[PDB]
Amino acid sequence: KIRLYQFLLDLLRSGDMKDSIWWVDKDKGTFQFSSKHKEALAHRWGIQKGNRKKMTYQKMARALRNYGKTGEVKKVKKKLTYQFSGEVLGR
DNA sequence: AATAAGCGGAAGTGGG
DNA sequence: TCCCACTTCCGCTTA
Ligand code: NA
Repeated sequence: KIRLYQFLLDLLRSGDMKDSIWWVDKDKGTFQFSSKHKEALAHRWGIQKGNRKKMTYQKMARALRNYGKTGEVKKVKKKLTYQFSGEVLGR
């Protein structure tokens, strides 16, 4: 199954949920979630995964934080903002 | 208080 | 066996 970071990168490339997520500086890989519309995107992630429970932004962000150590996605010190690694962007 | 984002330890689930 | 890649639950912190 698709990994969370790839799900997000694919959404940003397709523009299918542009009211829930958007690039801040695509060259740097920085992106931001919508305060009011992020839950719809979280719901889609859980359904794509076939998880038992409804997915929430809190649980999705809990998973995102685990990428901090390996580097695929890091939290930026701006509201709802994160950054993909160069390696993720290149693939 | 109400609302919201952010955090992570711990235990559970999936598919190797 | 035992790690993958999260998921779920819970309690806490800061603004
Ligand atoms: Na929030």
